[PDB]
Amino acid sequence: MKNTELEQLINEKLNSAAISDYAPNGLQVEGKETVQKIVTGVTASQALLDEAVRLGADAVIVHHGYFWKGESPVIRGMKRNRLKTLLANDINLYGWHLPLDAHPELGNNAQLAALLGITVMGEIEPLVPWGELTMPVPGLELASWIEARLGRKPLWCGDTGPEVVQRVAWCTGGGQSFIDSAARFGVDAFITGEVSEQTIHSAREQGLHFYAAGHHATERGGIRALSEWLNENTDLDVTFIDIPNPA
Amino acid sequence: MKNTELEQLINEKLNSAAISDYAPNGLQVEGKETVQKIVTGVTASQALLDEAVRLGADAVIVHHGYFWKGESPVIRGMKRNRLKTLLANDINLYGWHLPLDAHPELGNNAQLAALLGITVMGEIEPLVPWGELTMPVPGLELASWIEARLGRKPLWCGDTGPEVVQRVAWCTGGGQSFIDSAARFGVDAFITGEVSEQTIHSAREQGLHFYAAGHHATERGGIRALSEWLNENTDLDVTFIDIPNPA
Amino acid sequence: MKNTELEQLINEKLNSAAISDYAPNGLQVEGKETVQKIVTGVTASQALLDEAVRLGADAVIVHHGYFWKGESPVIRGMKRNRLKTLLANDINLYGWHLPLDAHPELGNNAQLAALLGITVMGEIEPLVPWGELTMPVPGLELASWIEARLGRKPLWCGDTGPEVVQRVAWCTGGGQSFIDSAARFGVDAFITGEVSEQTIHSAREQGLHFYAAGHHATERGGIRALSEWLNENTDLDVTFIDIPNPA
Amino acid sequence: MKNTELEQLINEKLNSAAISDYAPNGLQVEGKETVQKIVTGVTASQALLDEAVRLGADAVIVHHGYFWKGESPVIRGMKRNRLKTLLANDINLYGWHLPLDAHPELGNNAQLAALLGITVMGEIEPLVPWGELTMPVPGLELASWIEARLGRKPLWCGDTGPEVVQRVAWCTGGGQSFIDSAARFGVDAFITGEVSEQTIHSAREQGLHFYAAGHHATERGGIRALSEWLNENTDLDVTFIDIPNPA
Amino acid sequence: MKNTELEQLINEKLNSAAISDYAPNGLQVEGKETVQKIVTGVTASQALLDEAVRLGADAVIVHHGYFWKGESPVIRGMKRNRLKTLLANDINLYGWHLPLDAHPELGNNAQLAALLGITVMGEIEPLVPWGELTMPVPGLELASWIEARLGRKPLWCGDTGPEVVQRVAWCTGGGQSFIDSAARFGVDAFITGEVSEQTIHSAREQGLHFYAAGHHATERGGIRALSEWLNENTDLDVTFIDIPNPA
Amino acid sequence: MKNTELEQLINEKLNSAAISDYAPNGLQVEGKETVQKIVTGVTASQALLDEAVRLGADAVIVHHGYFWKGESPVIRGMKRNRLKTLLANDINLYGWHLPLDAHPELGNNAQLAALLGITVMGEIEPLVPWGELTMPVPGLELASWIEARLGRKPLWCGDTGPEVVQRVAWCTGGGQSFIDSAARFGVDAFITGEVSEQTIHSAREQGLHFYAAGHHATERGGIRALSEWLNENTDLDVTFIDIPNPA
Ligand SMILES: [Mg+2]
Ligand SMILES: [Mg+2]
Ligand SMILES: [Mg+2]
Ligand SMILES: [Mg+2]
Ligand SMILES: [Mg+2]
Ligand SMILES: [Mg+2]
Ligand SMILES: [Mg+2]
Ligand SMILES: [Mg+2]
Ligand SMILES: [Mg+2]
Ligand SMILES: [Mg+2]
Ligand SMILES: [Mg+2]
Repeated sequence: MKNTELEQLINEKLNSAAISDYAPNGLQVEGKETVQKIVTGVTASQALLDEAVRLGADAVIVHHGYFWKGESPVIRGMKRNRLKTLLANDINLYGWHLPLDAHPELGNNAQLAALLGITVMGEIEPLVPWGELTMPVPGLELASWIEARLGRKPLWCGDTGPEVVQRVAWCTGGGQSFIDSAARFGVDAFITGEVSEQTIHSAREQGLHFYAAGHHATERGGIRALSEWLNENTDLDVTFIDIPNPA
Repeated sequence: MKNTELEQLINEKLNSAAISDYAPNGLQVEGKETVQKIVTGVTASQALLDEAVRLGADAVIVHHGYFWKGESPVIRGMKRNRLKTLLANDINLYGWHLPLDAHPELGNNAQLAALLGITVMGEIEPLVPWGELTMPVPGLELASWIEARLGRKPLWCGDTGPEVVQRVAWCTGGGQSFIDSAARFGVDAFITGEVSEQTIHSAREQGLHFYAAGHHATERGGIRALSEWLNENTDLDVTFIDIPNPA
Repeated sequence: MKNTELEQLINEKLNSAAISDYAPNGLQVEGKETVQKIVTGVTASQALLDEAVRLGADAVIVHHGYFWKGESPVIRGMKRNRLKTLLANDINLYGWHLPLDAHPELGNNAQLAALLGITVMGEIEPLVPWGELTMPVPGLELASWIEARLGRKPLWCGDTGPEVVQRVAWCTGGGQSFIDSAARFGVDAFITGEVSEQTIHSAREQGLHFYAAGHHATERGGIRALSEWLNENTDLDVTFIDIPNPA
Repeated sequence: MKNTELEQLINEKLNSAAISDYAPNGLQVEGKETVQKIVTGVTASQALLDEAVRLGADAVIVHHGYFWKGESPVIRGMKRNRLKTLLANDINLYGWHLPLDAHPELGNNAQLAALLGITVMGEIEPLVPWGELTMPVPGLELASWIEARLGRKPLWCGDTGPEVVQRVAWCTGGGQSFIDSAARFGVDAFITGEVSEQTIHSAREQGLHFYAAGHHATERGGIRALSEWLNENTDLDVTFIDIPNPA
Repeated sequence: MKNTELEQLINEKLNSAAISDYAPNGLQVEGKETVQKIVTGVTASQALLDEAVRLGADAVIVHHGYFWKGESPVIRGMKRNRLKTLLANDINLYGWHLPLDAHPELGNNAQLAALLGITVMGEIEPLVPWGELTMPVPGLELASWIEARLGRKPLWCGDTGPEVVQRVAWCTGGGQSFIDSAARFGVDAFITGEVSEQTIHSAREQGLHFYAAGHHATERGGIRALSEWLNENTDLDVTFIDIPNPA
Repeated sequence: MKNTELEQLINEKLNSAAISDYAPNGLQVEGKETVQKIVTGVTASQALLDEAVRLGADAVIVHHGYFWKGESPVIRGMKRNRLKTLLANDINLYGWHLPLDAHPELGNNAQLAALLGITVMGEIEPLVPWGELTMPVPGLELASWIEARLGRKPLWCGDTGPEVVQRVAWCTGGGQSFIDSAARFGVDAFITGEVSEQTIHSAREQGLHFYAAGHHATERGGIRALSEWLNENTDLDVTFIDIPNPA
């Protein structure tokens, strides 16, 4: 496949062109024209890049690439190491940020719901679906469940959360700021990846169970999902590598 | 003391005028004129408020108040309950954000340094001081040190940091975004309150020990220090109340 | 350093040659001659092996390697996957079994003692040290201490143990069979890693507190200290990786 | 019945003499010639023995008796108390080990298959049957079924096992070393009583669900079934006593 | 000692005369005047009486004797066999009920707290002391702790109890009716011997852990302690005998 | 149906006013007048009440209601929660105690006998029927059969009962005090729900097999049968709900 054909293929599968974002979606750094072996992971860290070079990948696809709004375009320190590892080896880098969080099937938000056992039912706002657990359980049990399914112990705050959690809303990664919107919609628990100082007061004062189950942990689902989608719908050789990040 | 007097007293001790901020610094909600019993804390949470009410406080002073830039001005949910507890009881709410982060004597950044045994020596950027531990220790020992001093286990990332940590930079609260700037300046360790997904790659790729010691935990120092200053320089009856927040 | 050189350095520090074993101690699978980066772990599993590859290790060092007496020589299944990862990448695999259980300073046994707060005072038999807890406590209290220090709830049988445990014998890993020898010597508790059906009768009928604290959990001690020893005594770059194992 | 007659009766029903074992099968300790009341249990522990004395038994029959190969012959400590209790009271001790594991009808392996709802279909190796659950289920439901049926929560490692378990191999007691042969055979799960450190690597790297269901827990079926068969086929009064053992 | 002397001596030690009871406390069935050898136990069942005869005792002392309020006076069945064994052999039968449950030193309630490691701190109601575990633990562990100290697995209902148990109330024997009084006083656990249908709802709806640890299991303590007290304070020969009872 | 009419219908089918009881039989807490949907169960616990609320029930009928003789009338803790749920939602509570144990067709005693396979042949006293198993069996087998039909392992004491059980007497619930009455009449076994310390002695000394099969497990039959009887003879929608209770 040509690198530009692959950009167009996933752009169309994820209705990318239609979504405003904090960074460029699609081909971020151009490499050789022909793409046959693909390495993907949550973030284009130096460590993922090093696996793509070790594996002889032609392209790398991630949910967090470079060139974020507000960033300095200067190329030094980390940025110089990353771009040189890509450019010298002719590796194509693609990033799909909000389109891969939102897709109904392959997105981070839909995959978390499948992994945690939540029946999606509607959407509170663009990146915040809500639904119900198919097996309603107490706040403590839900924490252990999230810990067993993502393999990471979440920050659980449920000082004033309901006795049993049924209705839930969530947003993967750094979606702590949607907690009020979810509490205002009416839920039993709100789940996200990161947490901030104010997030705790929102859970306490609004009567809900809150979980920060990890930015990286809650965001392996979509890129892994898109990687499967590529292996089943093309002849590409796509390998998804989960490189652990505590955050 | 009069409410407007107290405002001008603390505004001048913290050179507040000369500091751009994300929210109004000073008297945020006007209550009775005469102030004598003051309750303070890290954030004007409903819980700190109900303590002010139980203690028959005339004013509450915090580091995190209301009216953050970009916030919806409508008064509903939590803002209604909070503002009603203050206006109905004639309690003055005062808040100081960045000026209480930076003051060289009473600020959260100077009080963390005192607490962890760091000799301040310069400033990399306005909210980010640098200095040297008085007793250099290996990354593991500094993590245990931070946890004993703050009473909270920090997230520590030292995959690629020096054998012994001597030079340190820091920013209390959510200053994770200052990590690359500390890296370019040159430090063995960077400490702040919260953590983001990109912060972990900044720690590994630039070879430094990183600690996320908690937003609330790294921010009890300054408003506690200011409360002492008030009890020591005025006849005001000030009680600092620490309400645990895991974030 | 030269792979054969690193083999002689550790053999001599651990007095390996003078100790008969169930498997070869030293370089078990040869790789590239020049070793500078090493990854270590309790067991040369496929998981550790994959982390060694990913981090560009030239050698892997473990407490449990391959070629155990009685095992079939044929290379198939897990053996084939494991040997290939090592051989295709020129990675040296070394292992030290009994020699790393027993070394007075760096061994598994002496390191468990320091972690648990036991003053070593002697040995009942070659892999069975004896000593006393610096702070004597009841059986139940000791169970929570071992759980807190090792990060794993131990199986505790104390149906007939003394009211306070002071004198203790122990043997990391699969040493449940040394319990009768410990009882005849005279101790209040026996601690090991695994448990067997007969172990519980031994505990009960001989009046001691028995603890099965984890084969893996009790054997991260030696390999991690041996890794600290190499970083402090050579210029090799050694990283210990703990890959959790329930047993 | 005459003590030696009962020996011969059970030796024949179980085809004992044709199975090489690690300890003597049959009458291990002679007692009064005339047998009428018999107490049975998993292991000839001091507790079962004291029970047989209290009930006035003339014999005891167990799965685990004495005299294992390589054990010291000397009679001291536990052996002295156990042998004294039997000899002073003229109580006959019988033990059948591998024969009582294997009998197609009354054996521990067949009894466990019946308890867990597994249709026996063949034999992988002598002590390791295989079959299919009459009701296939995911690995978590099976952990719960085993825990419900055995009365003990098993250790369940299934991080890489199939979504639904149907084909199963098992060996009661200490059969962990048989897991690799079951993998080669091709099964979705392997169940045994104990666990060892290498067993967890075998489950993960070969993709199967593994369960250490308890050594004593998985071995009550056989001696209990034998006890039932004697009450149905002789005029003997045989009682089975389950004396709890968590291993 | 004269039988009437021994009665007077235990009455005063236990402050018996000043306690209303459901049966006569003291000498219930008179026998020979001179008492030298005494056998004791929880209940004057036929099995106990029979040991008294075999052992040639002059007297038997229990916690549960005869003549309970409400009982038929007619002497037939069990009562005839029991009374014949005592009268024909001239054996004295003494029984102390509530006095032996309540004595602060020798009573069933004080002996259970010492067996279980509880520091007695006061009394909720006449037969229900309250106290704190010197080693607080979760409800599951306390269950295992009760099992091991008593030698019998208790029924543990802890669906809604606290995460850690510290304050506890108890009443040996059939004291399940006191669970609501304990819940009203404020406790993390209530322990007794028997259980009733309603006892479970009290536990669940009042948020405490409940344990039915055995009527007989929890009442060996008092009569055994009075037995050691007689042996230490007189020249009598008293043997306490535990005859197992499941309830 | 009108609430006072339903009361009447069941009072007459169970000949209730004729039976004197420990609590009022019939409508115990009046609710809305029109009843159409009804939830039933063994005891009016908070848990059944909350189900009745979830399900929109107009009435709840149980075997155990409130207002037992001797109980305090005050409404607090548990009674307040329960009564508030009923009264605030206008749910009628009806309860029938002894008339629901005794009815020849629908009662707990007759329904247990149909379940267990016993032909009822007459009665010893009011709540204690007697009969014979259609298939006589040893007491061990009877234990296993009771466990299979009721779903709970019973306590079986058969130390001294007949080799085979044929004639049986039984009382569901707390009927242990009837065991001496069954023995004098002449039976092989006596079956009830709960057990008490003295019941074990009655069993041993009177030579009968005794089974405590569970107060809750033996009392589902009646209210379940009454609920079917209401669905078949009225237009009411009745749902019997089993809320497990181990006692
Ligand atoms: Mg995202
Ligand atoms: Mg801040
Ligand atoms: Mg700040
Ligand atoms: Mg080992
Ligand atoms: Mg070892
Ligand atoms: Mg075995
Ligand atoms: Mg076996
Ligand atoms: Mg009693
Ligand atoms: Mg009592
Ligand atoms: Mg009843
Ligand atoms: Mg009843």
